[PDB]
Amino acid sequence: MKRTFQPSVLKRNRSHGFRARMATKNGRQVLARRRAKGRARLTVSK
Amino acid sequence: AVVKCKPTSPGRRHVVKVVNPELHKGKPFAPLLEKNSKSGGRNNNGRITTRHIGGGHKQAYRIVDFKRNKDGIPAVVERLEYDPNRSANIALVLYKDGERRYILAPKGLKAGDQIQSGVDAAIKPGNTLPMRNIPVGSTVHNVEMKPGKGGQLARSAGTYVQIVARDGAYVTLRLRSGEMRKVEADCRATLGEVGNAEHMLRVLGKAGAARWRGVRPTVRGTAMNPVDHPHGGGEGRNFGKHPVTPWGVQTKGKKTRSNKRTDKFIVRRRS
Amino acid sequence: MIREERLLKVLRAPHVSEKASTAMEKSNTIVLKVAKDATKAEIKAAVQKLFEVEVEVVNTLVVKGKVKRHGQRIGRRSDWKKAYVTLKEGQNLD
RNA sequence: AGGACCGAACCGACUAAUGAAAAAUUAGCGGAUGACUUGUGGCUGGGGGUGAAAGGCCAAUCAAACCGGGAGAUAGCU
RNA sequence: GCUCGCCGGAAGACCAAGGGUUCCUGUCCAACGUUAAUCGGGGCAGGGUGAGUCGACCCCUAAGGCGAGGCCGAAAGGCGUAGUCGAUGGGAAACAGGUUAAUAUUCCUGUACUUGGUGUUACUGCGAAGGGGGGACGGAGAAGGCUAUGUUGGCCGGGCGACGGUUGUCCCGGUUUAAGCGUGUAGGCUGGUUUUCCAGGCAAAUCCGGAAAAUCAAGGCUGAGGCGUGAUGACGAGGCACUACGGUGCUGAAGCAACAAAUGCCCUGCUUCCAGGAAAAGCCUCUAAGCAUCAGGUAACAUCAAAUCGUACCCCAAACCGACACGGUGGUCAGGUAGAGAAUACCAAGGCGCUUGAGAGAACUCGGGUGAAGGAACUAGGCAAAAUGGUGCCGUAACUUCGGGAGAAGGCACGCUGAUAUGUAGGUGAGGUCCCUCGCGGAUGGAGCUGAAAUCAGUCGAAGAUACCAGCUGGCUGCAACUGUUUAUUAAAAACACAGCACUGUGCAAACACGAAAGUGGACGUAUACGGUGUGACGCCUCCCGGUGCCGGAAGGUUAAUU
Repeated sequence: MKRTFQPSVLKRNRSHGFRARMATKNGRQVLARRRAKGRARLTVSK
Repeated sequence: AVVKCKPTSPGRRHVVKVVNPELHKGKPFAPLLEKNSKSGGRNNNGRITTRHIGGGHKQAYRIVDFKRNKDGIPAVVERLEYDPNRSANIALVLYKDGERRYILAPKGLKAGDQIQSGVDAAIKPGNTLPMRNIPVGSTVHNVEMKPGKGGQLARSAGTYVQIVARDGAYVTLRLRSGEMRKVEADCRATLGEVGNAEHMLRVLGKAGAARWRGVRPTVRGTAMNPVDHPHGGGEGRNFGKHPVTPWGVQTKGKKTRSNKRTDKFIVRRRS
Repeated sequence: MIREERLLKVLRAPHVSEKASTAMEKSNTIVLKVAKDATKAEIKAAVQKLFEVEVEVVNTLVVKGKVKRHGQRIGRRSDWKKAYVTLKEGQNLD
């Protein structure tokens, strides 16, 4: 059965990666929040 | 000519082709072509703005000349061509100076016919001249509304406009709808009827044909649930409401012209 | 023209292994560990100056670091660049 | 020629009996040059999308997704 | 190790995606592995991924994204021009053999190619953000020419049979060889060459386009395959020396022909159809500003250059998505016998026996087999099973929109052997002989090779479409015309859609829709068009305006802000 997650690296990056996040204000905010939290992996970026 | 297809399958039974042999069997004039990608009836916001558009065959855009400005140079008609972008047929013409253009093919036109734009040009089919120069009572097509703009009225397969009157700086056109309309007399117009007049006799004959013409299916409001359309819901087949668009506006009869800027030009509305 | 200083920095070590040995013996090709940033030309230059030996050609590759586990904690070894440097016929290297 | 016919791949899911499986199995079954199917990428965002329309589908979630917040909502009820 | 069994259009081989060391070696067996484990995709250590020509990067663009200014918007921000990004598409170049425990079009051996500079001598119009060409394109169909590949014969090497026969019309194996360079064929496209002029191609153009005129019927472009060379080489069945029983080193025969033949190539072709079928660069060409006897261009030749990143391994799976060593997953390769076939059966190459076994042979459950007599009596219902099942030929009703219905129904023939005919009809096609504008040419010729289908005669069996495979049929009737679509996961239908029909709106800055707006879709469309609504092929058809809507009217009554 075709399950929901069907990985594709480029797609992932474009969607969720650092640059995408940077591009918008909300993305930036998210990043900031993550930083505040103390996340080790700030984004999906490898 | 129209051709009723033999019923060798259902979905072919009710098909009627409109088969013109005089069209060019060949690749079109490639310099006048350009790309034309499909919308899916969706705007820049990405939302569907006009339902039921989608798919259909890839099509190039033939760059048709509706402005028709080669004044004084006589052109000769090379060939008639199928245009997928319109109900009419187009005609590749060749000016004496070596330029080619596509034009709407008018009714009588065929390969070898000479045509001409300009004030001086002969009042014959396919020739183009300002409506002050065109005799009253004549049938014209590809009619400009603003001088210099390009033909906007009567472009469709078997349409034409009657010049009913010329009163000073304006002329009154009897448009195909039945609307009588004032138009500046310096606006250009092509003599005769536009070509492909048996276009309306064609019958698609199956669902697939429609699809091929980029038309997705249309669901009836009454078949929906109330959350979707004003007509929706009802156990079994109900419909106890005045017909309306998907956005609640009356559909059987309610007029929607709001343009107060061009009310002056409309001599009489259609009926 | 590569700088002397740069050249010195380029070459990290000789690589000892069976394959390397074989290369040395049969094909006259030495297997070096080099700086990850070191391009082929630079490597060649280094070889020529620092080992005093004519170079035919340099093939490089990047070796990826193995992931290991020291007790409970996970940790990755570093990536590093390997270079097969083929010396010209008759060139004997100390 | 054909939204033509019989039929593998491929797409589906009418009948049947039966956790390996949070929808499968085996045996049969429908379509199979088309309104077909499929890979890659793209676009449409929550009273919003998309919908050959079943209130279907929108990350195992849908008569209004998920995450966080108002928030210790309110609970004549247990 | 020897048997046995299973897959073989896969359960084999090679990739993409995704994973990220799972690869190979040594070593260890606590845990992990549904048991044991000496084994492992487990633990620990070490090793392993080699590129000018494969892929990325790179040049070019599609959908789309971002977007200087700009337009718009309380703010945030939205849209968008110039531009700049974006492959899933276009763009230079490598093949064969050998090798590692583990890499190879990457190493080695041989033999190649490419496009850049730099320098040269030789020549002499070069030059783009511009012009033109080209690139550059659909579906279906039909062949014909080919090859991959296979079969048989020849050849070469080996064999003479654990049991009757087996020196022959006998048995086993092999019989392979690339890119490149040269040739330019089957075949496809197009008339060429020169001269003159011209409101066209944002300017110019010697280019393209258009007009004339002259003269020659062959000119050019394209093109699989073959042949030649590449190759006195490589590979080569197996023999022979050493042996850490893993292998290593030497050696090496023949290496042809015919027939069959793709869904691959010629073919981005041809024919045909309507639904009318990307873009931009590379590439070719034309000039402008310019420079002017300099640069630049093409000419060969020399030299230098091609960086960087990926390359292990899994990849229909025990390594990816499914919590698991548990269904899903795009592309490429496609041997034999039978067969229409990529179906099916048995096999090859290759890969596996599915990580608990051992007994026993109760009830009951699951999955199968057979069944006296009866044959739907079962049951809500013939549910399920049983049956039908192929090719050819004969034959086939109502009704019909004249296509259908129809594979209607129903029947007959079917193996093997011989003969017709030591193998026919056909297919292919070598020598020889003749012609010739000379070649991959044309004629004639028929050797050899291959080879159905039939008829007649015999013959075996209970049974010849013998297995696997492979329609059940007919009669009346509701609904929906039809093919389609639908509740992912209890509903596939009579529901939705549909061609068709009707009403209605909409004159273009269209109606309408998404947007505080700018704008965008509608549409680069223009009433034979577009939107909405209902109905739903085809046929025969299809009173009431009082109520509620809509349309038109505006005499009077009533009536807002305002005053």
